Amino acid sequence: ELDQLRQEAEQLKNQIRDARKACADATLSQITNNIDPVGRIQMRTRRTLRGHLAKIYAMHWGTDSRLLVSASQDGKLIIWDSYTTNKVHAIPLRSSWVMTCAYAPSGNYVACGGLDNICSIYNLKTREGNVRVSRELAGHTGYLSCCRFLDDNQIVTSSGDTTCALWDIETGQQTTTFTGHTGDVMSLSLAPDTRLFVSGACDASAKLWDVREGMCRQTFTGHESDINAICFFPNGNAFATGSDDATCRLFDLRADQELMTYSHDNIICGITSVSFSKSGRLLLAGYDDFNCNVWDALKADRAGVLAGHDNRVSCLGVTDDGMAVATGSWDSFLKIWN
Amino acid sequence: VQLVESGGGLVQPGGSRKLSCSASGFAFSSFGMHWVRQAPEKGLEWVAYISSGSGTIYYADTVKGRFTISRDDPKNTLFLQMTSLRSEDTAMYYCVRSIYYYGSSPFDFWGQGTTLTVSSDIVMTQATSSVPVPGESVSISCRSSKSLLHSNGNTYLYWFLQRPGQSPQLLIYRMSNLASGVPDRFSGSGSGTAFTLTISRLEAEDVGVYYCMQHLEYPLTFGAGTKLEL
Amino acid sequence: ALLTAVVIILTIAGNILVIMAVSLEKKLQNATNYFLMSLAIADMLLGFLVMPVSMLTILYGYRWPLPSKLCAVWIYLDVLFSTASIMHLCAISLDRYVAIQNPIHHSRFNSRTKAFLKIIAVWTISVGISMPIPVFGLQDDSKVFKEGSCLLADDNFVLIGSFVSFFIPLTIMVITYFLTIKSLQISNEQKACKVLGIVFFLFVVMWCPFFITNIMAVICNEDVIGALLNVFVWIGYLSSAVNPLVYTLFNKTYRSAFSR
Amino acid sequence: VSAEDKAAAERSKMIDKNLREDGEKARRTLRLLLLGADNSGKSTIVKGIFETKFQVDKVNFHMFDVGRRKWIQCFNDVTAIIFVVDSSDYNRLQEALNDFKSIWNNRWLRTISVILFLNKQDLLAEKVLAGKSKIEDYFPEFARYTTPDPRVTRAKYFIRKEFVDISTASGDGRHICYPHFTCVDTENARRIFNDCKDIILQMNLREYNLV
Amino acid sequence: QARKLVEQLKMEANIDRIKVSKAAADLMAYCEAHAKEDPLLTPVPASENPF
Ligand SMILES: C[C@H](c1ncccn1)N1CCC[C@H](c2ccc(O)cc2)C1
Repeated sequence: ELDQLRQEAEQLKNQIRDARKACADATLSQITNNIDPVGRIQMRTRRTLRGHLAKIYAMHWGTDSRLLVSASQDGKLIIWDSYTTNKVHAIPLRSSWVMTCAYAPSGNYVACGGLDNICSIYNLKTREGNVRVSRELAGHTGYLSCCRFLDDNQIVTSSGDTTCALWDIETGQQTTTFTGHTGDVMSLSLAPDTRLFVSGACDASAKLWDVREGMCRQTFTGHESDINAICFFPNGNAFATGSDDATCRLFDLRADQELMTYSHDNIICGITSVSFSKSGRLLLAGYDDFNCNVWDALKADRAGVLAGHDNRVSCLGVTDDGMAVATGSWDSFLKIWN
Repeated sequence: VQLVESGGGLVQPGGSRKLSCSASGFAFSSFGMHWVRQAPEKGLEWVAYISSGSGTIYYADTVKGRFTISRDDPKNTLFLQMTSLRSEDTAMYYCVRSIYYYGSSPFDFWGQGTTLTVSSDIVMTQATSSVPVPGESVSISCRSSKSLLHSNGNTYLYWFLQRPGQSPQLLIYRMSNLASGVPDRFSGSGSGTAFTLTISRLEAEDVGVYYCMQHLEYPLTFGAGTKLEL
Repeated sequence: ALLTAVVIILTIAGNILVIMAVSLEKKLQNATNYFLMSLAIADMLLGFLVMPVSMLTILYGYRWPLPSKLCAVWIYLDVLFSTASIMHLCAISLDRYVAIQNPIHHSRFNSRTKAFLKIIAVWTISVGISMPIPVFGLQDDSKVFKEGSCLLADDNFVLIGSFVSFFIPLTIMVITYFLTIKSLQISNEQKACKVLGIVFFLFVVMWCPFFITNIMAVICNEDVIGALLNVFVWIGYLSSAVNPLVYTLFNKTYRSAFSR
Repeated sequence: VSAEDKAAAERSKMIDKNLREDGEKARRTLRLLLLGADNSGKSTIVKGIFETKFQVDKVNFHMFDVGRRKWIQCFNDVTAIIFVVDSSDYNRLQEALNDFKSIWNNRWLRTISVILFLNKQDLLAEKVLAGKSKIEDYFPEFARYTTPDPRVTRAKYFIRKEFVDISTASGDGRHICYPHFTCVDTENARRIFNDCKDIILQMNLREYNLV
Repeated sequence: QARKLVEQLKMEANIDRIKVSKAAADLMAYCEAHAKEDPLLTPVPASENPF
């Protein structure tokens, strides 16, 4: 009889919890009690980039740590040389309603998408001297919320239709679909090996996905409200999440659980962005009250604040050499800190 | 992608001319444009430059005041107007496209020229004049009077290849980088002042002439270049 | 006396507070409040550089105590810092009317150049109206020195200055007020009408008597008119301590910034 | 700087000029968001997303419709929200108040005013004169309500009060609601311009410290 | 629906789990092995910054 499926699900919901609690011998704070503190940090603004006419919704760093791309309500992508501030290209969008952009790890291509349910791929290396669309990827039934390249021929995307998907750009078709979330999917992060990825959704959970097998490995469920941003730890063995809960949380793959949470009684607004420094010792988070907090990832202390925007911070990112932090905002600027 | 040229011919001393060149298949307004010349038995020499948006214009001292360079973007056309023509101006003239941003490769494509017959600069040298070369490696070297290496970390040296009866084309840009569609058997490297190009496994159709050019400062200057034989 | 000193104290206090509120806060950096900042700067300069010498002359029986060469120095600054304030008020009234009449078009061309144009036009007018005093008045004698006191002595210049610097603005604001009240003729437009009426009445009642009395001297006893001027000028000076308050304190943000 | 760097700097001036020139043309316009449930007439109040454009009295408008908890943050800077209500069914009319109370109180929409079209007044007049069913079975206060045709005037005013009440009870002064009735009607492009003029006038008074 | 859900929960109930103290020590050792390859944690000398 069909009602017995709820009985079998209850037995397993107990067995997962019993296994996870048997591992819990000591906390990360009980181990890291003797390691020395970061002290205080004092990063300063080294550049301001100007030229968008409206809100900035996303940015992404290029593989060489010198180029970056930005996406805005004003209907343009812009590619910047961060050292000089010079604009390299400005690209006109076919819709104003973009929510995402990404840079290919070769520097040959850029991607964007949003409320029109399509992901567009732009070729930066034409013989005619232009930038133009190479491919339009269509098949989601809702707004695209994040995208990330694996190479010049494969890309992963997430949407408001509750799925993620993997695409072959040369064929213009899906090769796998990833199914199991019950809310809209907000954000996505690839592991350093590119064999796995994680995503977070408005049902207040995160999942671990096998790219090659096409299926779900583990699910993580500590939050009490929607997840907006997610990021792998540099070692590929842990990740962090940020939520409308007004807290960040660190999760471990091999212990299958939460290690610690970052929060304070004077912090009340939701988290828009999260990122890790090159050693993993600093965790950076962006907030709806328009400045960034910097946390000691092991001690859970707060080390300093990047105060400098006068409207909310919408995107965040650290260079692969660990030299600098970029932040974008609804004030139409983006700033670089060091 | 194409550039085509009209004008040239025979001129009596002291007269004037206009050359014209028409682009097709590319975003012409976005490219900087150069005129480059050669005498009937001498190396490449640069004549003039005009920017994107017409905002800046340069001449070598041998043409300054006698020549005007101009463009007509709605018609995809490049012009050169020149007066007081001497026997010393008798040259093949080529136009060239260029574009400037982080990661670009200028001197990318060349027209096919019109021949004209009228009836503090960086000195650079190529040590050989001609070399007997198949299947073996071959190597060419160029030296500069001053350093081509800049505080920004780049070196502004280029290599050009000319096959017989054909316009020249780019091999290498900014000392190290290889131009699109050029075979992976080509390479080059150097110090702040002395440079080398290496060919691995030479073949038919690699026979030609090799020119080294600097782009540190205007005027742009060339070496005499080295010929190869089979 | 003490009244002049308290007037001065109020002038610097109010203008410093407005300067701080405009410069430090963030939501008050539109294209409109820069004009109020400029008006406050003019009022500050008038209160600091001009009024204490007026008090000193009162304290010394209306005989110039200090060196006699800078008798055109005082008058030039005083006229320059009065005409500019009057022009600022006139421009503010005109722009309020233009905004209220045609809202969409006024909200269209707010490209940050309008405020700069208004400021430069007003200040150029104010510095171009005080032409005769430096040119023909420093090397001349019976022009700024009367018998024992520093005063204007050019009847034609007095007449033209009163006609241009006050009466043309007076008629401009009269017509603008009439048209704006007519255009505004539900619970907010009444507030706008009341505020505009209060400001217009304040401007008219506290500047006109001085200019009318001063003109009556040129046209047609003697001690009576001078005694009347000696207090009407201080009424006009006190008018510079009310503009920053009455042009900002009708906004909640300004009140909360002043309270801090 | 080098000969390549000064050329790459001159390129960026032309990008700055061309971005800023395209910034003046867009800022001429006004932007509208359109909302309403199925069969409400949303597609014909004027005659993954859809967009339509019009001009009246030398002012021109863009209007957007989505084929909403997350994406509504993208519309935090429109001039107005247009909300369309079906008045021909008394049964689903509670869903229209449930949707309206969500959009009015939303934390990212604290400064945007609403233009409200009560649609299908002809089917409402037909049913209130035919008399087969009564609003009072769904909204009991209709059994006691009387007017501030003599039958239909009682119904249409009561139904229009039910939206304006749930608005004014928590409006917080920054934003306003503007009701109208729609049928073969044609004037609706003038009605929205007469409210977009008033919204911009209400902003101009606060910027000048008059209110 | 539920004939897929109970299959997934029974798959996630069958993977190898390490003690929290092992996982915590592996994170701590990674930071200490990299403590001088982080320009935010230790600031660079003033001529080494590209900014
Ligand atoms: C002090 C001096 C004065 N004058 C007479 C008696 C006593 N004090 N001030 C008073 C204020 C302005 C006035 C003025 C203003 C604008 C004009 O265009 C011309 C004249 C000259």
